[PDB]
Amino acid sequence: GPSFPEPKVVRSQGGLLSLKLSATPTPLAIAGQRATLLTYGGSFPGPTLRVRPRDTVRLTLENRLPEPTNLHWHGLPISPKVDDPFLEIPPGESWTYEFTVPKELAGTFWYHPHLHGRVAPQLFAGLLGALVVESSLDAIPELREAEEHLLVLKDLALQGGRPAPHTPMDWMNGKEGDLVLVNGALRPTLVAQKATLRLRLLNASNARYYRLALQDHPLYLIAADGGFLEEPLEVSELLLAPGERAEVLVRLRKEGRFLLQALPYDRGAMGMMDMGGMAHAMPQGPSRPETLLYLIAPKNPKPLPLPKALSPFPTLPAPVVTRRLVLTEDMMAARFFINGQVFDHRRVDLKGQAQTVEVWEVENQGDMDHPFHLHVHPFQVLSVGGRPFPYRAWKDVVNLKAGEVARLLVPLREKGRTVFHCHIVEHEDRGMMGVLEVG
Amino acid sequence: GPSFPEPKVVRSQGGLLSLKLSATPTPLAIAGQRATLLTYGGSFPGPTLRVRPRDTVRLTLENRLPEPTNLHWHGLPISPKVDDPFLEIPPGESWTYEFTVPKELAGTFWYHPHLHGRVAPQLFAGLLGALVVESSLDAIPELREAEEHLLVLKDLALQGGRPAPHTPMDWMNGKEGDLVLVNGALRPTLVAQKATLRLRLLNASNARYYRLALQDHPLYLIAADGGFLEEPLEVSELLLAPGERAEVLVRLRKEGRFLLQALPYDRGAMGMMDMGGMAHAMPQGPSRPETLLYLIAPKNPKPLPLPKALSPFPTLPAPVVTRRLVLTEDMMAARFFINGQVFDHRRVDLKGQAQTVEVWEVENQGDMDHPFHLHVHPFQVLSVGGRPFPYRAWKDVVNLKAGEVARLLVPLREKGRTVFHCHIVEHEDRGMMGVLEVG
Ligand SMILES: [Cu+2]
Ligand SMILES: [Cu+2]
Ligand SMILES: [Cu+2]
Ligand SMILES: [Cu+2]
Ligand SMILES: [Cu+2]
Ligand SMILES: [Cu+2]
Ligand code: NA
Ligand code: NA
Repeated sequence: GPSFPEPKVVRSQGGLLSLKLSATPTPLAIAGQRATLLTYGGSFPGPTLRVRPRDTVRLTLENRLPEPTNLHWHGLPISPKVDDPFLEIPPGESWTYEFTVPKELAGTFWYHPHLHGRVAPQLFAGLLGALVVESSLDAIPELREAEEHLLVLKDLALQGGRPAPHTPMDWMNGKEGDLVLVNGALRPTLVAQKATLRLRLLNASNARYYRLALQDHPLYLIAADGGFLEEPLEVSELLLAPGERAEVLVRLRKEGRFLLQALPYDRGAMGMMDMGGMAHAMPQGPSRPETLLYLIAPKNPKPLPLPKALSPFPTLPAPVVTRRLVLTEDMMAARFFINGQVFDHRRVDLKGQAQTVEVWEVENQGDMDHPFHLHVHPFQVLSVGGRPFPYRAWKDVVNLKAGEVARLLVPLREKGRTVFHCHIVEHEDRGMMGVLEVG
Repeated sequence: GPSFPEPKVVRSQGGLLSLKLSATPTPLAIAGQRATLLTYGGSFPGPTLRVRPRDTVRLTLENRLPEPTNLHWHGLPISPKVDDPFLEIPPGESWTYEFTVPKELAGTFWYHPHLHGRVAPQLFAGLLGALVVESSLDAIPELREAEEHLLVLKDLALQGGRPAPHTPMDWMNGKEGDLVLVNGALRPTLVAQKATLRLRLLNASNARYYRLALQDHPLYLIAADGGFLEEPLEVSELLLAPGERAEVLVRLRKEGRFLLQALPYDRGAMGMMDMGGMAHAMPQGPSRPETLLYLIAPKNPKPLPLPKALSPFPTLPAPVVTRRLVLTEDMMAARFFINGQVFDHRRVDLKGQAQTVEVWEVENQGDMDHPFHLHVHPFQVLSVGGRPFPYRAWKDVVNLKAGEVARLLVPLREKGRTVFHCHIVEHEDRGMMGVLEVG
């Protein structure tokens, strides 16, 4: 096929995307080896759903797993009665998700399981796929003429032809795998045909971070998790935490082969050592560098000019409340807390008013990085670690290094009960999740 | 008492040192705490025996321990029928060691248990003491006028008022303790009354190395394990491996306080870590620096001149055989080998001829330092690691770093069966010992 593997795309037809997926154990060829993964739609990653604003999505999920499951429409500002984090689909049963794509929306989103206590093994085993909301902005020449690709970054570890099981240390750190894949392929080659590439990036890993850098090139950030920036932002590298998305333009500068790498990054994962007294926890330190793909530039590349503007960011009403949410850890117990409590699905932690704006101050008092995710209500990151954010865009995951405070501007949209949690999904499964009720 | 603690001295009287020692569990005050140690003569260290050449030593060892024991007269070139490594003294029984001190002998020696499989816990618990052979060379003015002190370097760890037990890792590495003591005292102060000090140094530790350095001063080496050098040798530091002895002159250069330190040294001890895959062995790295004692110099110190000569080293006959003895390790089993075999007291490994000279090439093919010790027959170290030795003196322990070959000139003296072994005594207990028969 193409030298660059990408998930099959399913497009809405006449304003309707109607599709039956099955979550199923699936024999696959993966990275040169045969393995049985848990997949949506028979593939790893699952199919990319491509829709436009105001489309109707009608997705029937058939559960062919031996355990219950559900879907989280990660990043979509839809009703928590559709994107229902408490729903359980029993083995053999089906459930239809039906919603309308919001009118003021664009970007790369994704879908994956969200059944508390079972997310990490199900996501690690292969249950994920992308959703793209196309925009009228995609027609401006500087983007229309770019070569577009989706990059699903997800790692894996195999044992006996199946996803490796979680160890106790995996529940503490979040599980990372040795197979560092792009769209399920090991170090694919992207042979560019145009000098400007538009790359949609998705970190669908349980816990691995991707400190992205393209050899000899900057990246031009044009979209964050849930929407466009106001104008492109030049960066030398781009850290993508679990659950985050971005879209970048790449302007190929000369002929040649350029590595896209995940550079060394220390997220605070911990090991154990015994040096006499002991045993006690010790930092794992930075990740080893990984090559994600090989990028081959065309002959005599002449990249397009960058767009001068993208989409203006909405002016938000003045906020009506400030919240403080402190993250802490008990690493040796693999227990994780928000304001000193673990998740309880019966307990409402925050009560807010629809169509008001809130300021959320999320403080990481742990030693690990924690990527904080809020369902249903995209937010504007004002600052992290006391540094102002260099752009305005909708996000739904924000990474906090040890000790850092993020200040978020959170407009409350749809009414109902939803959740916020760490998107190191092992930590969510082990308690680092709370309940927000909007009325 | 004196600001500088030293073991009580027992001197020969009229050419006879006749003494009854008991090896006994003993309540002591040690480093500010009460503890029960295993001691000779009720003290830790045991009493220093001080003799002259041709003295008769008659030492009755009474075993009041709950397990068998014996004595090794470490470094003395006497008969292996007296210095008997295979003898067992049962609990409650006594044995008299009787020997004549050789005529051509001088230096610092020591005594400790040597019952195979039980040495490490008995030595660690406190069973050791020094023996000094006085020399007519001690009357030359440059030594007679020096202030003489014995420094027994031995570390300890206490648990519940008793020596800490050996762990599996202790059997692999050799046990080191957190209490780093001199003559059983924690960081004593030596208030010098003379500007020249003569320090007898003994490493009586199971496994700890002492990379000795005196702040702002060199050391003048005048004797190795088993005798004087030919002339003093200036050194900036002096590594003392387990079982080694040295004598140094210190020439105090000005008033003040000077630390005698055990500087960081990496002997190849190993720990265990678990960082995801794992678990696997990892180097412990260098030891942490320790202060051994505080040295206070007198006012306006005017040190004596160094002696120009000490004792000429004997011219040895040409050697008649070359031996090769390869040291290897199985760290995870805590098994240690010489030429691929573990100790067997029934098996003779080398057979040599009395009054001939042999060349022994001892090769460390392990990753840890191993201090190689030969009973009964002191040797001349020719080279280690391919570097010629910078002095001629009798030694009976030679340290080998990983990969190093030591070339030794070994005159065979007394007839009989004796042993050679690593003086990390845990390694001896775990097999790194062989049998030499001299006829
Ligand atoms: Cu998600
Ligand atoms: Cu969630
Ligand atoms: Cu977390
Ligand atoms: Cu010894
Ligand atoms: Cu021995
Ligand atoms: Cu050894
Ligand atoms: Na299927
Ligand atoms: Na006693």
